[PDB]
Amino acid sequence: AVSELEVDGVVFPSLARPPGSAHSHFLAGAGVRGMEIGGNFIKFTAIGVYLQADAAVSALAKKWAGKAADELASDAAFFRDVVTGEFEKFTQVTMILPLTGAQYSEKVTENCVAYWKAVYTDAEAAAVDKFKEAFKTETFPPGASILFTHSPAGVLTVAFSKNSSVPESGGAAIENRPLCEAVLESIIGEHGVSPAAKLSLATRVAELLKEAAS
Amino acid sequence: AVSELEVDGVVFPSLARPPGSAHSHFLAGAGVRGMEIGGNFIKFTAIGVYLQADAAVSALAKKWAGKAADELASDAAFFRDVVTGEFEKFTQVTMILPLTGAQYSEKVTENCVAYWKAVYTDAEAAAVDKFKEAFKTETFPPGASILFTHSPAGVLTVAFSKNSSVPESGGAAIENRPLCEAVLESIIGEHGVSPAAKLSLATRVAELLKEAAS
Repeated sequence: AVSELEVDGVVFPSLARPPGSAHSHFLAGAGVRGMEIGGNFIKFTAIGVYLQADAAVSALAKKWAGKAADELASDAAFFRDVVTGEFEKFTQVTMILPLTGAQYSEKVTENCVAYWKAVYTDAEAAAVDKFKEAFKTETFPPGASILFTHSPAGVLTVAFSKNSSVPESGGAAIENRPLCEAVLESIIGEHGVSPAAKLSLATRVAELLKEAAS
Repeated sequence: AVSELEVDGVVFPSLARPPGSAHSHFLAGAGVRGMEIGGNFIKFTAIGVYLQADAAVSALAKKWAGKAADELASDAAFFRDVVTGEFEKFTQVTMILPLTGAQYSEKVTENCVAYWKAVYTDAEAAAVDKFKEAFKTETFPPGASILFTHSPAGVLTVAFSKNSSVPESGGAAIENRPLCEAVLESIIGEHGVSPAAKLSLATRVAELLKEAAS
């Protein structure tokens, strides 16, 4: 089934074919990402979350079938299950405000870094280095998108999309399951950077799970 | 290394990550689809042809290395080798003059099955109707793009892009070598709709094989 959603101006297609992926993805959820400055919620980006067209839902249904929107929303194990699921995920980050690749890299990376510090090998450091070198000569105006593909393997594909042409390569694919998962968890995790996305996601997947029961 | 190509407004990235593909592709060449009408020369389409980054150069290099761009542009066998090669290709079709899903579908359908008419196994008829239906309810204003991915064995992945978002799916992949190859040969083949794209292609690929050949 599944519908297309519009966050701010950004329009997210219902069914998609991501770069670096052989399968179609359905729009699982979408929502604004912003900051709290001076007691005001400034919107920075619009995030869309896509899941593998049939792998996901079948996979989720085993622990989450029957459960409702609020129930799924109130459970961290759910969002960790979609983050870690044995299927392809995809994330679209479209800009409302302008960001630079350096700053973006800087604190999607530094928090993964910090956490891994607390418990972080050389594979992690290398993956991070490839990530930010992928990002530091780039610019993102309003409308510019970042396309993240999270393959079931831990391979992270990075594409960029100003305008309507083919997504442009962000470099070589980065094969590091911790970073690949972490990029997505920064969004949907427990201290997920976009609560709106999580709510939408939970609601829609709930609907899809009930619909299976013919 | 390659360069970005601008074609009446449409920007083609030098290094792309197409949907349906694990690999990066390099912009092999790009040019308009044009046609003489009355007073002037009307631009219909802007087409970009991409080849699998690592593999294309290697596969083409032993029949066509050393050979000059002159020689390539002149010989149809070369373009047959690009169409037929054991590497994956990608092509982007960008409007900049409004067309329908229908209009384009049947743009390509007959000519293939005209060829197939004379020299037509069901698999082609079925594939043709899956293609046709994959397009039927879509509409392409100026700026919109069709994104075709051709795997080595001839499975065709279709996507659409009217913005900076992740490409929207055109449905299930179409597995048929004749049609998959036909879609690209319609562009760079003997009766190839865009001569300019071939010229560009020969020019760039020649320098690439020289570069890579020692």
